[PDB]
Amino acid sequence: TFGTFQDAYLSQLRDIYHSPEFRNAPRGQASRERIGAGFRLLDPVQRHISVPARRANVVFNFAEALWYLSGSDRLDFIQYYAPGIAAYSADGRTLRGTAYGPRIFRHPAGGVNQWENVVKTLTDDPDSKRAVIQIFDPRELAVADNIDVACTLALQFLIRDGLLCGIGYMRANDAFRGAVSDVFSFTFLQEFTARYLGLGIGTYHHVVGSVHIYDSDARWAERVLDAPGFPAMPDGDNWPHVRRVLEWEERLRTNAARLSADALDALDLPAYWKHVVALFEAHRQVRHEDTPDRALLAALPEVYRQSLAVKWPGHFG
Amino acid sequence: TFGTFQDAYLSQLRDIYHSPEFRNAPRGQASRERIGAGFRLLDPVQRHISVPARRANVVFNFAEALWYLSGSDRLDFIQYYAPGIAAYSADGRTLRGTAYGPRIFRHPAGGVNQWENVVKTLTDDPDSKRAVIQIFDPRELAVADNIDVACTLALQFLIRDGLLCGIGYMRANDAFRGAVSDVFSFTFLQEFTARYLGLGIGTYHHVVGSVHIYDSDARWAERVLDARPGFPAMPDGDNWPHVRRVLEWEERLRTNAARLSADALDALDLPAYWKHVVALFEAHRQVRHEDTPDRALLAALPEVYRQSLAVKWPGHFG
Ligand SMILES: Nc1ccn([C@H]2C[C@H](O)[C@@H](COP(=O)(O)O)O2)c(=O)n1
Ligand SMILES: Nc1ccn([C@H]2C[C@H](O)[C@@H](COP(=O)(O)O)O2)c(=O)n1
Repeated sequence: TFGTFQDAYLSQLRDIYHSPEFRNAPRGQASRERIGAGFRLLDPVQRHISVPARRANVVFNFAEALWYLSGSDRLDFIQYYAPGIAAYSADGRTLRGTAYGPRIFRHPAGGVNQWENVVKTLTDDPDSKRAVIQIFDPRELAVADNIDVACTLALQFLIRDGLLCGIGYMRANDAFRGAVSDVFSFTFLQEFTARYLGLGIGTYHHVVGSVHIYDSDARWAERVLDAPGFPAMPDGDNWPHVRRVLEWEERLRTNAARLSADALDALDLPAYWKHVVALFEAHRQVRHEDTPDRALLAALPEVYRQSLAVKWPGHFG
Repeated sequence: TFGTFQDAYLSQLRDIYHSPEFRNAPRGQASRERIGAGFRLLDPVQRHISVPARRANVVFNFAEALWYLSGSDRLDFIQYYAPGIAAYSADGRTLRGTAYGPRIFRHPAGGVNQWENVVKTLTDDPDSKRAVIQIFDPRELAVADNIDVACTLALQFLIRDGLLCGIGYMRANDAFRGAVSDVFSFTFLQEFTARYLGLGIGTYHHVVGSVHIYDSDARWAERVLDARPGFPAMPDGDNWPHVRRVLEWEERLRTNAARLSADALDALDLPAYWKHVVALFEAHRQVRHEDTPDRALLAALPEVYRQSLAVKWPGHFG
């Protein structure tokens, strides 16, 4: 049990690095590995890694979480924030097991919007043990040479003593890279759903079949091992805000618009979501080679400024 | 970490009974509960509960595991061994979330035989992290007033250092009743799959979202807490031919379309391990169809099974 994700993350990284249960090479990928490993977080809103050597990218973090909320499988959205993700796209335009959005809101087993059913299940029966969003699908194993099979099995939500608890079940998790964004996204969905339900935040449990560090990540992982609060999302239904943020996300990503510090403050959005749009504008400055905006940076929560300053030190450091 | 399931079971039962995190009533069923709980078994073949006060039913245990291997959703098969299971059948003929058989071998998502795909996945890539049997289905929460929603999410198998390890992921588990037969069946499937693959047995990991004791079981649960012969190993190799023959006898004995004396059972053309399983079904047929109990049958069984039968049906085998 850990207070914040960062303590859990580093503890697990050290466990696998120094006392791996196995060294093997699934699909030819040499790894250190522990089996059946997990942790409990007391404060899931504190979901970020702030160790500078890790260079956690808070823009990618929100982009991935919002890509899920959009229900999209499209590669162009997410590859803008992480170009290497295209290696898991077989068709050059969509992702499969990596795209949790359609698994959540239109799962290929029946076209089901599972988030809606979870919300209704917990409204009719607050004590329910059934409020599960399934991610994995039985047909992913049916064809050989699938380059992108979902590694998350399911996400569960439970209301306990007025608080929404979350549990993520995964068959496998890259403990150095994937875990950072997976825990971010799952606790983001937990918090988003809690706000929608009008509840506080309970614990988050992460449970993983194979948790591993790729040998190709060892040097960076060693660097990380040798080495301010995350803001709370506003109460209530955040779907209207998410829709407006996604409109700005696409306009900024394609460089079809840009937002000054004053334009960002004038957005018709809660402050929390204004900061997310500001992160997309900062990212647009990087990607499309526009002037880094000192005023934008100064108005962000300190957690976000630090992430930006360490990730792109030439722009925001 | 525990050596055998019985140690894990009693430890967990004590945890939930004396130190529950929550007390609540999902779907109106008052319960003691802990969230996010599990254990590891170093020797999953030792999968049985022998505490006499528990009255663990080894006939049901094998029946449920073999019901799964048969791929069946039929209620008549399984309610014969556990009459109360009929409470979860909406149509009086089939089970839904309780019937893991069809989930394993012809899952509602595409009719996929996932056991074959897992075996093929692990044959092409022994180190695979993808060898998962999905149980739960997204449409189950869309059924209004669904009385039988799968509580197992998935089962995973991994070949690690020549041993087949298994992991059961559940969203919820009844720690008094369901855990006994779920861990039995899952470790049974693990061993069965390990024999087929020519591997030894590794650890079994059980991970559960809501682990709970229903208030209506509290009295029985403390009797168990207030209170060995070893479980036999399944034979090496592909056990599907034996399973097919055992399922033929299971159906004839359950419908009283056949019966076998102790000497007839000993002479069956089956490995000893499976002959004992057929003998358990013949003994159960003697109970449920009111035939003469065969004490000679009882004497030839492994002691673990003898104890189970003697405690469960003392008038017949006690
Ligand atoms: N959201 C994601 C997507 C992928 N992975 C990592 C863990 C998997 O082990 C690996 C995919 O390889 P495989 O399918 O062989 O497990 O990617 C992860 O940790 N989180
Ligand atoms: N193979 C099974 C089937 C059912 N259950 C128990 C756990 C569930 O919590 C409960 C079903 O109720 P619910 O759907 O509300 O969780 O039955 C179990 O432990 N193992």
